[PDB]
Amino acid sequence: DNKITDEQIAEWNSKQEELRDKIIRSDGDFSLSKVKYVGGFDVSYSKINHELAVSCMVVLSYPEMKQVYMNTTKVKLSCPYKSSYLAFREIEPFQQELQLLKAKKPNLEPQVFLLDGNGFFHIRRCGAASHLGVLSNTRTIGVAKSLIEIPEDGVKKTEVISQFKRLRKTGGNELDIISTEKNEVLAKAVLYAPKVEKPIFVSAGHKCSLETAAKIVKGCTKTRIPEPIKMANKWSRKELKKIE
Amino acid sequence: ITDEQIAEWNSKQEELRDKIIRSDGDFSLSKVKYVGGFDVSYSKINHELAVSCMVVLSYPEMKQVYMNTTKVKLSCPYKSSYLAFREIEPFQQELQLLKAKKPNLEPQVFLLDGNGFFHIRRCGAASHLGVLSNTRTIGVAKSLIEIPEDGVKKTEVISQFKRLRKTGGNELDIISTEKNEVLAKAVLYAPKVEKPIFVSAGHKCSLETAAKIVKGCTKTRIPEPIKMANKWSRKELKKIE
Ligand SMILES: [K+]
Ligand SMILES: [K+]
Ligand SMILES: [K+]
Repeated sequence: DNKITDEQIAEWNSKQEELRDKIIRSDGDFSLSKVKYVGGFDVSYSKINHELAVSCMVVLSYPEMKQVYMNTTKVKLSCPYKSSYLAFREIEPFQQELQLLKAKKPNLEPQVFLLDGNGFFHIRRCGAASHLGVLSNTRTIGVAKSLIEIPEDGVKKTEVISQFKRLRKTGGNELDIISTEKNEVLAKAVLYAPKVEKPIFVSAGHKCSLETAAKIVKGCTKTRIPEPIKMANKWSRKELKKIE
Repeated sequence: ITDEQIAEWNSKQEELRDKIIRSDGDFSLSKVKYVGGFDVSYSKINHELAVSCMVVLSYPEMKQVYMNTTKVKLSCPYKSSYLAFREIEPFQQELQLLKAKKPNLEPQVFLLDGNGFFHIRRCGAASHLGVLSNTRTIGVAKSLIEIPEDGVKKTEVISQFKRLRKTGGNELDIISTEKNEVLAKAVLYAPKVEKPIFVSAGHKCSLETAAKIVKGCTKTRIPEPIKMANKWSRKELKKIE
């Protein structure tokens, strides 16, 4: 696992700095009405055998949320998880799954992928959802289940959570997460599923505005974890446990 | 499951119930050096396909010293009050294997999932397996069985236990109102837990010593041997789908 070095962190920072201006956070000619399928992608990994991992890509119909495509792949991960560097951990499995989907079911290719974690909501504005979106020329949305703290942007977990609870007291369900250093919205803390109090954090990935991203995440919501994410995570994990 | 099979099972339980020993004899808490666990994981995709697991942990340190899993073919479905006939054969198999491989690790008592004396015919799976194998067993159930014929109702017991908790207690006697006898003990031994588990005497051990041993096996809500047996059985089952 000896991939993370000071020099590797420097290289990763550099690549992120050159990519960040390529991330598009607007819809262009894309709209919610064009979404017929939504994709998911995830990676499960073994703690017993560190090399052993399984990627999974799914496609669900929109808005019915019915799974129409699934594939898992035994993969060897190139670097461990390090916050702010998830992209370098899952870019290759993603590209491989995507290429397989395009060769197998090109007409099921989704108009947008939901990816675990952040997109624009990132210290260098280049989270994994955005990174994978730009490197594959695919529309992506970032959906994170926990909040990343960014001191350099004035984003603190306790403050965001307390602001969101104060919002809930008024009946709201969406809260803009803001960088005080750049005076911009990074993400949206949202609560769409019933019987849920813990928000999830949606950020624009690539080729999609934050607003359209949130609408798509709402349309994908049955429970707290949107369906494409739920399915990719489930099948990747199950296959990993089978071969572990 | 047919009427005749139910009749045969009732008859076997009626014949076994009087062989159950609910006293310690020459056994005491100070003799427990190892505690056994055992469980079976089923697949809902494939009904015959199952995996048994037997574990042995040191006492009171709760350190796992033995584990084994076995692919099993189930003989009958689950039907409440008849759990024993579903797992008697896998248990015996694991037990014999343990005795053959590590005879010096044979435990003085097994914790078994479900009830012992706390049963319509006073012969739950823990007692049944204990007597048919001449081993000391304790019944540990994670949910409450209702026995209307003994006056045991879930809402009443749960409400009684919550009223007890509001006073700081952690043990509630479960009694038959028709036979005027103690059936089980609703207990709370783990910290940060409010949901009781239900301990009944299995075989060759009193209910009071049983509860003492269950307390000794408690780190979290599910006592360690049960937790471990379920853990390994489930993992191995997931390996074979
Ligand atoms: K495959
Ligand atoms: K976490
Ligand atoms: K965390």
